[PDB]
Amino acid sequence: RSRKESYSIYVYKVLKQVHPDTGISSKAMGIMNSFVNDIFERIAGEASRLAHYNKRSTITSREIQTAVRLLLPGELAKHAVSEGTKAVTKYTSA
Amino acid sequence: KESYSIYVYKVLKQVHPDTGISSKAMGIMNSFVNDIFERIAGEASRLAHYNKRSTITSREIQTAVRLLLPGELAKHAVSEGTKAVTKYTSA
Amino acid sequence: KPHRYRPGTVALREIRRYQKSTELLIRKLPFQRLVREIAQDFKTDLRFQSSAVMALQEACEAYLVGLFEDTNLCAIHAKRVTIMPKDIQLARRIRGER
Amino acid sequence: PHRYRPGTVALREIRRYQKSTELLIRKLPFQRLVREIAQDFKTDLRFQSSAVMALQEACEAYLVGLFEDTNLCAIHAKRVTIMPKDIQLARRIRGE
Amino acid sequence: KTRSSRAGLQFPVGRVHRLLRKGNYSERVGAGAPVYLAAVLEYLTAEILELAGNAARDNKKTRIIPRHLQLAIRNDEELNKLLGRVTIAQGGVLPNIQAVLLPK
Amino acid sequence: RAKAKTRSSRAGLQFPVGRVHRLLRKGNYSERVGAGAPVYLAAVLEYLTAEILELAGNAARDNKKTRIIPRHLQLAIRNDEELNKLLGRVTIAQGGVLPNIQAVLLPK
Amino acid sequence: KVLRDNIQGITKPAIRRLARRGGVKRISGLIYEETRGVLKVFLENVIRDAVTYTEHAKRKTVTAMDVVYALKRQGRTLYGFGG
Amino acid sequence: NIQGITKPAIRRLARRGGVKRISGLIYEETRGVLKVFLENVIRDAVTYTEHAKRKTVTAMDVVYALKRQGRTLYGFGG
Repeated sequence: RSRKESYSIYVYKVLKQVHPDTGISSKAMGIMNSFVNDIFERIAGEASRLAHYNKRSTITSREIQTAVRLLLPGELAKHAVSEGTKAVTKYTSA
Repeated sequence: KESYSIYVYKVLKQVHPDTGISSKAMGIMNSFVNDIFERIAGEASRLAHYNKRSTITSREIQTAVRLLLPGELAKHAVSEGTKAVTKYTSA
Repeated sequence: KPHRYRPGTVALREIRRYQKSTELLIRKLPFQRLVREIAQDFKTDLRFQSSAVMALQEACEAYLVGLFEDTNLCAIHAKRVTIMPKDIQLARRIRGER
Repeated sequence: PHRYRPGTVALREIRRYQKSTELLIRKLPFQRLVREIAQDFKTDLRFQSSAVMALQEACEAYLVGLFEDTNLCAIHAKRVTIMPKDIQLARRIRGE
Repeated sequence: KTRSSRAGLQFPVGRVHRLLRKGNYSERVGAGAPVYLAAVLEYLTAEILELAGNAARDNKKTRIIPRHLQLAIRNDEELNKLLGRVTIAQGGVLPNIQAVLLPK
Repeated sequence: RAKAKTRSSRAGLQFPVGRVHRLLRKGNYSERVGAGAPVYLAAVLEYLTAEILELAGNAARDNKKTRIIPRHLQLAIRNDEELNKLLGRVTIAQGGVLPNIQAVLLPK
Repeated sequence: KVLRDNIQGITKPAIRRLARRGGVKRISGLIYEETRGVLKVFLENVIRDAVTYTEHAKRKTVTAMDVVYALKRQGRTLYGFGG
Repeated sequence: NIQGITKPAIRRLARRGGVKRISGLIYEETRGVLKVFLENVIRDAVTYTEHAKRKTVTAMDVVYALKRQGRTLYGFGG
């Protein structure tokens, strides 16, 4: 009747990318759904507060980059920032 | 820019008619009013968003106050809010 | 002649067993009745989805486990092995819950 | 000569400092420390004076809270003198 | 003929409504929400300032300085719970020494 | 009329850029959402999921099971320092705890 | 039926098992009342917020999402029940 | 310059907290703790500043760096 949206299949595809021969139960899928939503809410909320401090009114990529710098601690910061920059560059070149 | 200095001063005169308040304490009270306002508005936002609604009526503010404020402060503040809204609406 | 472990070994066997498993440790019905009893103090005639009570129980068990880990650290700090009510009160007071 | 038994001067200092509120770290050493630490992230940073004031207030309040919790730990273990193990336990329990 | 005058409040209802609109807290802001919010803010400020005025007269001064606010905040259970993580500039601490440290 | 290809295909991402943009627009995080922000955000989410899933898969391999279960996710999260710091407070349902006994408890 | 004095439902061996999970080896005898008190306080704190959220939406059922949100407010996020 | 946090200063800070007797290894431990905390505040302050394309670390940036970690600071707002 009423559709429900979740990141189940995308998590599955990423899992196949990293480990070609491993399945994952339903409850682990529930945890990964909730985790992806949690991280997304943290990052977007932080970017919103940041873009509101500077009296701007638009979440450009720069805000997401700074929010990822703030939230993710340590090596994850550098790796995630590199991934973001690579994705944006490959997106814009086409 | 804009702050709540004169309003805090008026309230202070209303409760303690013969007391003054220095500059730094006024700055602290400005920050405190902004802080509580941000907490309450944020809770109203989250709450109106959970129910898939879109409008921060008085009800959302009432529930957000019930959540953040602990103990008898909640009951007193809720009484104040309901009385103030009623007086505004009927007049 | 009878088999009877020295006091201390059965505790370690239980510690290994309960750190290797994941099932819930509080019986379901007593906890459900406790939850309903507490809820009736605020508004009467409330109904609880079963998943909601399960989530509440998971949160309570995780909280108590964390509390006992920190309390055990406090007790070992005092060069003891027993945990005592003052240990729990200190752990909570440092955590900022009181 | 006249000389207090150890412990009483500690109590007089305790009451004197819990009565007043001025800063307890000399300003210039702290300012140079702040600049030294920031020198590794951005090279040409100029701090507003009030920014360094706020940094110092936050650091003092954090350390005072830390020593409060450490003192609770120390009294717990039937001692009166705090030790690095006390501070390490307090920080471990607090969540760091 | 101001909304704050209508509701018998002291805080500005108009500025609070403007803040709710400008902060992106929701798409639409109801009419009674700013009034309720201003009333709540007024009550909380009145509570803090009444406690601080009492604590100021309790040590023979007629002006409030942040030490007084720290005393009023930390000496009341509910307000202390509300502001549990907040550091007040120029505050000091509540005078409190453990019983074991006291001699005899 | 052209052969439309999904933005996730353009950006070389698995995560759905359209869905992330839709969430940003409907979540009232800001008035206007840039075109690069959803792409960047989807990339970061994909990287974090890949990290956790790789570690969990390794931990599941270590105890000879061939399917990831919440105990494995708990073991992967708690055994990596940086992931532990990011997810310090979060309580995992059906998660258990790390096998760990204080030394002083064990007999001398 | 009016439900009273169910706090005894948290049996003593249940608290024993809980501590055994946490790495505790020797438990005092007064731990039991103290732990029951702590658990009672925590449950009151969670259920107050859950009931508040529920009353706000004008419902008489405390869904799992209300409890997940009430926990999310107190700084203990719960993964796995969000749906 | 971390040796700038003079031993009498740490003694005074402890005196405020209700401490009565201080060990000797405490001073190095406190300097380490202060170094860590100052790093974790200044990192966020500098990140906020680098974002707004400024070379001056204003006061609001430090207040926000604290406000993220849960230690709200009043009095400089701002």
